[PDB]
Amino acid sequence: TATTLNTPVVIHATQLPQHVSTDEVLQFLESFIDEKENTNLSSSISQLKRIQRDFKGLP
Amino acid sequence: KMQYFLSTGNLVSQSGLDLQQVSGYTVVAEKINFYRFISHFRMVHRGSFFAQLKTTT
Amino acid sequence: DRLLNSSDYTQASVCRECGSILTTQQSVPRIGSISTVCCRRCSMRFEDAKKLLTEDGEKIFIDDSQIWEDGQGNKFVGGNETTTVAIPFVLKYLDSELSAMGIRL
Amino acid sequence: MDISKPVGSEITSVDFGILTAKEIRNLSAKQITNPTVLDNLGHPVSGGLYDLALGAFLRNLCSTCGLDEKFCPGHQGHIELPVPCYNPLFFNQLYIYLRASCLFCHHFRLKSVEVHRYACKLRLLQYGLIDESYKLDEITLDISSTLLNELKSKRSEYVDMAIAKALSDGRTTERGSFTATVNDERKKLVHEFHKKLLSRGKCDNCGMFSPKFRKDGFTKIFETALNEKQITNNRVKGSTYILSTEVKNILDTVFRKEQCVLQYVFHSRPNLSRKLVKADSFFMDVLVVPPTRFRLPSKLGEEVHENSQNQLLSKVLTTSLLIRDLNDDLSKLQKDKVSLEDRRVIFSRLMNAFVTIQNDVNAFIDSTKAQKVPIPGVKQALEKKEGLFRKHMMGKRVNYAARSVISPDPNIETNEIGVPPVFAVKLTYPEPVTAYNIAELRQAVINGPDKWPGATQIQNEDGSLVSLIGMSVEQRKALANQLLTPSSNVSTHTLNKKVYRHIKNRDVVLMNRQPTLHKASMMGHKVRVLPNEKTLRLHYANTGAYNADFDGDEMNMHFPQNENARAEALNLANTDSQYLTPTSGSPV
Amino acid sequence: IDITKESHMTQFEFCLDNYYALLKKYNPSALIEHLDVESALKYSKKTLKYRKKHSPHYKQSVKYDPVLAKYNPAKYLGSVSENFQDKLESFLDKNSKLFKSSDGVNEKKFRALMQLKYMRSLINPGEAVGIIASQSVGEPSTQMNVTLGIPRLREIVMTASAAIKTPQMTLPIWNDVSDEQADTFCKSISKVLLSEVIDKVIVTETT
Amino acid sequence: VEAARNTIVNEINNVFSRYAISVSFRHLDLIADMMTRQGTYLAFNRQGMETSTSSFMKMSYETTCQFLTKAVLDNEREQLDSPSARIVVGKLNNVGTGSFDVLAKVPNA
Amino acid sequence: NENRETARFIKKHKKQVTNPIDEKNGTSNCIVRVPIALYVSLAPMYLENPLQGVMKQHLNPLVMKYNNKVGGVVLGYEGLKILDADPLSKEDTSEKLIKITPDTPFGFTWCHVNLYVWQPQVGDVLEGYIFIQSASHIGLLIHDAFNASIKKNNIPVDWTFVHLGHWVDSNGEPIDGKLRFTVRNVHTTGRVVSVDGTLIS
Amino acid sequence: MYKTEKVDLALNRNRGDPITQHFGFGNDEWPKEWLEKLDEDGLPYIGTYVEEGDPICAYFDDTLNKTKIKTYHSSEPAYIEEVNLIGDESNKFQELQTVSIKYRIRRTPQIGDKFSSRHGQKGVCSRKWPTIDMPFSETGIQPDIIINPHAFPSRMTIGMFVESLAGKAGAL
Amino acid sequence: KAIPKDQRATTPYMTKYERARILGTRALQISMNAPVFVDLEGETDPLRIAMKELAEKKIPLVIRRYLPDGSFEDWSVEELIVD
RNA sequence: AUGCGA
Ligand SMILES: [Zn+2]
Ligand SMILES: [Zn+2]
Ligand SMILES: [Zn+2]
Repeated sequence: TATTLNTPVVIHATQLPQHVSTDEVLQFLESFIDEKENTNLSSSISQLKRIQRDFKGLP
Repeated sequence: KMQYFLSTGNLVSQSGLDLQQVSGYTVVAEKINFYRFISHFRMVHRGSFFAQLKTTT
Repeated sequence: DRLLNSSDYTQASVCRECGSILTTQQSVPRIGSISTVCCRRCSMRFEDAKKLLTEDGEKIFIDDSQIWEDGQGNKFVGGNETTTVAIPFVLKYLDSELSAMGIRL
Repeated sequence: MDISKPVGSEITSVDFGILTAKEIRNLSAKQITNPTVLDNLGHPVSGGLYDLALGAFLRNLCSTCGLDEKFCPGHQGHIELPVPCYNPLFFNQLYIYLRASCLFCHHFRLKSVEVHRYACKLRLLQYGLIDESYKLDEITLDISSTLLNELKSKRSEYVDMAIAKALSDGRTTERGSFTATVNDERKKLVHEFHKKLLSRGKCDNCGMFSPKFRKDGFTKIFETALNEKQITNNRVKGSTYILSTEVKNILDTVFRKEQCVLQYVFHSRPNLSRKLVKADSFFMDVLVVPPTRFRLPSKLGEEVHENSQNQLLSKVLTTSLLIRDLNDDLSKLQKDKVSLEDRRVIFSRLMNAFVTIQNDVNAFIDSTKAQKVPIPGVKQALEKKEGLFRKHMMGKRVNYAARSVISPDPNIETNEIGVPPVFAVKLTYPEPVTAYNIAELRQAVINGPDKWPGATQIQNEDGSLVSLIGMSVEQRKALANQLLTPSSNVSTHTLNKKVYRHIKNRDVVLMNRQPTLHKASMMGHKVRVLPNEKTLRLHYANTGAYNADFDGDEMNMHFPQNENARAEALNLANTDSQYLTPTSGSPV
Repeated sequence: IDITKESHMTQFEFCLDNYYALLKKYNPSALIEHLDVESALKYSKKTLKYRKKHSPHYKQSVKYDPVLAKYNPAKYLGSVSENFQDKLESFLDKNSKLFKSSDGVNEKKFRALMQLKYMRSLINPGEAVGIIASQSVGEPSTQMNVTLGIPRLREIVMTASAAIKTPQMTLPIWNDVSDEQADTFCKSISKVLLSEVIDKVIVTETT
Repeated sequence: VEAARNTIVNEINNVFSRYAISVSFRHLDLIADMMTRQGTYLAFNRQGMETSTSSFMKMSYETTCQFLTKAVLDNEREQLDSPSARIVVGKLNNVGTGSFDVLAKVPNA
Repeated sequence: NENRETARFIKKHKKQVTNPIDEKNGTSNCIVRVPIALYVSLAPMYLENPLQGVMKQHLNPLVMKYNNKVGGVVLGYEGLKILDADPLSKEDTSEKLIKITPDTPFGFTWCHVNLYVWQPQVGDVLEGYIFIQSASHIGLLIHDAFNASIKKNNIPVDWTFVHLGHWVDSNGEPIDGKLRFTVRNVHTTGRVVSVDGTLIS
Repeated sequence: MYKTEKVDLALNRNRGDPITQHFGFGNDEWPKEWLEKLDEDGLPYIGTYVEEGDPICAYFDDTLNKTKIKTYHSSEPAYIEEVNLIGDESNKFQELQTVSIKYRIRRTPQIGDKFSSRHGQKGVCSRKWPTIDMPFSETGIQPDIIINPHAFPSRMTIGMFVESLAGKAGAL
Repeated sequence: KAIPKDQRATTPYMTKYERARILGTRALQISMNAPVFVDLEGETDPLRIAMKELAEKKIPLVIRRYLPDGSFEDWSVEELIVD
C-alpha cells in the first residue's frame, strides 16, 4: 500500500477526538469485528479480538 | 592552416580578402554520380551574403 | 496524450505547503526506517528547532549528510512533464519561483 | 503514462515570485565554494560543482539522498556571492527606482499626498474597480498637514467604501479581480506613475537636489555632480561611481519608507501573504546551484566537453575567490597601515574585480550582457527560435510514432491506413486483460513479438515489466496461462495485468503530414496492416486534404496509447468528420 | 451556425426533393418532448410583424432584438437569424406553386423541418473556433493601386499599422452629381505642388 | 470602433475576394471582434499580446524574458487558462473534450 | 516581527489531547474516537460497491496500523460517508456522484469517517503481561496487542536479578504477570510500533 | 550501396603508453561463435554476411583483460567488401590500430523507391505489379514501367512523349 | 456553483465532444473491469462495448457542463439527446 | 550549423 490506488491522498480531522468509554470501545469492537468476520487483515482482526479479550478481562 | 581552412571553408585573414563572407567557400565533391562530379566544377555561386537577402532581384 | 503521456510524463514531488516541485527529496532510511518523502523547505534544522524554547516523534528525517530535519513530511506527487522540472533549473537561478498550487492544504 | 497509476493532486495555478537568500540557504543542499570541478584527475571535487550532494554521479550515490543517477532526482545547491550585485532581469527596474528616489530624505520626489493618491488608484485596480478608480480623481478641496491628512483620510475613506460596496455586491472578492481590461488599466496607470516618478528633477517632499544617475549599461551606476546653484540651494534648503552594495543599502531604506504604496505597486492583485517589499529582490546576495542532473557534460558521439554552465559558474567562483583574496588583503591590511597607499592597486582590484564579477554573473545570465562565440547562458538557453518553451514545451518529440514515405492504394477504405508489418510488429497498445479479451491476448502473447497480433511485452499489476523480446514459444506459452492469475497483494488487487499488443486492424491512428497548415491535414485513420509493404499506404481521396503527393512525400504516423485518445481519434479527428473544411465548407 | 453544416441550410429546393429522407434523419417526434416549439415561434410572429413594419437604417423602430438574442437557439425551435428566416419564408411564398405540385408537404411541416435542420446545424458547445478561424485565414493565404495578398494581410492582422502604405478613402458621389462635375471635383481636391507648375528655373549667381 | 471593425472585415474580405477565395464571414468577423476587444485596433503581435492575461502565453510567444520580468515584478499568478500555458504544466486542455468534466452515478446500496 | 514564526511553531506543533488515567487507577484513555476527512481513490472494479470499495482499498489496510496524522494505531472505523459531488440531492440518495480524473478511469472522492485510534503519550501509566525477561529489558504486551519493553537502564537498579534468568523486584520477590509503568516513548519509525516504557518514574 | 567505416584505436589514443588494444583475443572466455564472423586475426572474413549485432572486429586491451569487439549497428544486413589495414603515416604503430572496413548493402528496387525520367517527372514505385497482371501488347510484351497519363497535362513534359516515340523507332 | 436541476439551461443535445469523452472514459472503465451492464454479445473491443452501452443509455455517467463563470450543470446520459 | 528531400 504505497500509492493513490491504495493510500489516501489526504486525511484531516474535523473535531478534537472524543474519549470513548470502555463500554463504547467494547461495543465498537464487537460491532466492527462481528460485522467484518461475517485477506491478511483478518490476522490483525484476530489481534483486535485479543484486545476484545483484554478489554473483557482475561487473555 | 591551409588544410584546416580547406577542410572547413572558414577563410579568415587580417584583410578579409575583400570578400563578403567568411564561410562556405569549399564544397564536398560528392561523387555519388558522375553528373554531380562534373557539375561541381561548372557550378558558380553568387555567394552566401546574397543568399541572406530577402529580395529576389 | 501526444505532447505529454507519450513524451516526458513524470509523476514528480511537490510540497503541498510551499508550492514547489524542486525542494522535494527522498529522506534517508534506517535499519528500522523506510524511505520517506520530505520537502527541504518545509523542514527545520535540528540545530535550531526553537530547541532553546522547546517533539512530535515522527518529524525527524535524515539527509545523506546525516543531517536531522523536523517537518518536511507534507509533500505529494503530481503528474507533470519533466521539462517542467527543467524550468526550476533555469528559473530558480533567475531568482523567481513557481508556486505550484494543488488540492487545498 | 499508466492508467494503473492515478494522481489526484493536480496543479491548479502557478504563482511567480522572487526567491530570498535565506530561503535558498535553508533549502540549499550545499554551499559550493570550490571553483574546482573534478579531482584526482577523475573524481568529483569535494564541495565543488560536482559534489554528490547535487545528485548522483559516476555510480557515486547522490550525497543528499543516496540515490543512483537513475533514481536521484537531484538537489539544488547555492553560492554565497561575495558582494550583492544586481539582478540583470530587474536591472532596468531597480535603475528606475534609483532615479526615482531622493538622496537627502530617502523619499520619492513626487508629492507624498500625490503618491498616496497613486496607492489609492492601484488599490482600486487590484479589485479592478475601474469606475471608482477614475471617480477617485474628483475628490478635491501651502497645504496644511491637516489638509493633506484630510486628503489621505478622504481617499482611504473612498477605498474603504468602494471596497465595502464591491465585496457586498460580490462585484469582486478577497482574491482580487483580474481581466484583460484590468491588466491594461494597470499597465497604463503604472506607466503614467513611472512618468510622474521620473518627472521630478529635484525632490518635493524634502526639496533636495538629487544627483543625476548614469549607468555603464549593465554593471555600474555613477552619481553625477550637482551645480553650486543647486548645492547652495540645498544648503539654503539645509561621474561618481557607486557600488551595488551602496545601492542596496539605499534602496533597502527607500523601499521600506515607501512600503505603503509599493505594497500595491508591486502587486497587481492583493498581497494576501502580507509580504514586505524588500530591495534585496533586485540584487543577488547569493547564487543557487542547479541540480547536477541538468549539468551533465556535452558528449557528442565520443567527445566529452565540459558544460558551459560549469564554465561560467566556475568563473563566478574564481572571481569571487579573488575578491575573497582582497578580503584576505583586508585581514592582511586594515590593522592600520596608516600611509601604505600600496592598497591603491588592491583598490584597482576592488573596482576591476567587482565590475568583473558583476559582469560575469551577467554573462552567465545573458551572454549579450558581458564583455567570440561565448557559451550561452540561461537567457539564451530559454529564448529565440528554441526558447526551451518552443523547442521542448510547445512541441516535443513523441514515442509510439513512425515516419515513412507514403504509397497509394485504392483497395483500402478511404478511412484506413496501410501499415507495413515492420510497424505492425513494432507498435504496441497497452491492453488491460479481462475475461472478454483473455483469448485474444493469450494468443497474441503466444505469437510473441516476432509475429502478427502477438504482443511484445507484459506489464504486471505489481508494476514490473516482462519483455518478450527474447522469450521462447515455451516461455510465452507459460505466460499465456498466467495472464489471468488471481490477486496477490492488497496493494495490487484492484488492477489487472497489461499486455503490450502489436498494433492491429482494430486500432485508430493519427496521421499527420507536415503542412499541418490546417487541422484537416492531421486526421485519424483506421489501421489496416498490409503484408509485404514497407511504406505507409494511403487512399487517394485524402491527398487533397493533406496536400500530399506520392512524388516522395513523407508522413508521420502517431499511435495513441489511451482509450480517450482512441475514442477521440475515431469520433472527432476521424477522416469522415473532415469531409468539409471549416474555411468554406466545400468538400476537400 | 457551423460552417460544416451550413452548406445546404439555405438550399431549400434540394431539401424538398429529398424531404422524406431528411424527415427520416431529423425525425422530430423523438425530440419534440425535450424542447419548446412555440415560444421562439411566437416571438418570430410578433417580431416578424415589427420587422415587416420596419422593413431608414438609423431611424427604424428599435425595440425588438432578434430572436437569437432572446432565446437559446438550441432549445426553442425557431430561434433563427432574421436573414435565414426571411429567406425561408420568401422561398415558401415564391414556391407556393411548387407547393401546389407536391404529394402533400406543406410550408408548416416543411418550415418545421428547416427550423429543425437549423437547430441541428448549430455549433457545438466547446468548439475550437478560434484555432479553426486562424487556420481558415492562414491556410488559404498560402495560395497567394493598393497593397494586396500577404503584405496586405500582414499590414492588417499582424501589425494593425496606423500607417497604411496606400491609405485610401472612397467617396460616393450623389446620383445628381454629373460626371463632368465629378472630374471638376477630382481636380478640385487633388494636391498641386509648386514644382508641378514650374517649367524652367534660371539662377544667375553674380558676385 | 464599430466602423473600424466593419472596415477590417470588409478589407480582409476584399483581400481574399481578390484571389477568388471563399472564406466564411464568421472567421473574419471573429478575428475583427478579437482585434477590437479593447475598443481599439489591437494588433496580434507581442504589443497586443502584452494586455492578455495569461503570462505563460506571453512567455511562449516572444520576448520570453521580457514577459517573464514583467510577470515576476507583478508577483503575478497564472490562473492557468491559456491552452499553451496549460500545456506547459501538463494539464488537460480546456478546449473541446476538456471543456467539461465527467462524473459517475454509483449505487449506494 | 519575529513572533509570527514562533506562533507557527507552537500553534503548528501543538498536541490535541493528554489521555488521562481512567479513574486514575487504570490506563490512559489513549484510545480515542476522532472524526476525520480523508481523500481516497475509488477503482472502477468497486463501482458497484463504492463504500465497500473505499473500505477494502484504503480503510482495511489502516486497521491495526499506525497513522502519523491520527497519532496512533487505527483501532477501527465508524460511519463512513462519501461526500456527494452534487448539491440539490438532499443527503439520502440512491446513488452518489464522484469526479473522475480527466486522464484515467479511476475516481477520487472525499470521505468522512470516525477513527478509533490508540493515542498514547509520555507519562501514561500502563500495565502489561510480561512477555520476556532479558538482562536488559522486560517484554510486556498491552491489551494483548501492543508490544512493550522496559530496558534495564530505564528500570531502577533497586530491581533484582534471579538467574535469561529472571528479574526480582525491589521489594524482594520476583516479578510476575503484569507491570505498571510510565510511558517514556513510542517508537513507530520501524516496521511496527514499539512503546518505550519506564519503571523509574 | 557501399558504406565505408574507419575502426580506429587511437582516434583519441595517447602515444606509446595508451596502446594495448590488439585485434584478436586473449581470455578464451569469449563466445567462440564470434569466429563465425571474425577470422582468428580479429578481422571479419571478407565476404561475410553481417546483420546488426554481429561483430565487425575483435581486439584485446590488457587493462581490461577482456576480449572486446566493435559491433555493427544498422537497420539492414551488409557484406564485407574490403578490409584494409592501415599502418600508414605512422612512425611505427606496428600494432595495426587503424582498419578500414567497407560494407556492401544491396538495394533492390522496392515500393517507395524513387524513379525519374530524363524529364524531371519523378515518382515512387507504388507496387511491383505481377507480370501476368500487367497489360500485354499484341507484340507479346508487357511494359517495364507504366506512367499515369494525367501527369503530363500539368507538367507539359511532351519531350518525354517524343523520347518514347524516338526510343521506340530507334530500337526497332 | 450548483446550477439547480430545475434551472439547467443548456443544449438538450449531446455534443460530439461530449459523446467522444463519454465513450472514451466509459470504454476505459469497462477495459479496467468496470461492471458491464449489457450483453457483451461477443465483442472484444472495449470501445465498441461502450458504444453499445451508449446505444442502450445504460452508461452510468454524468456530464458536468462548465460555464465560464464556474457554474455547472450535471446532466445524465439518460436525458441528453445522444444524437 | 551546410547542403538537401517533401
Ligand atoms: Zn515545502
Ligand atoms: Zn539526491
Ligand atoms: Zn526627498
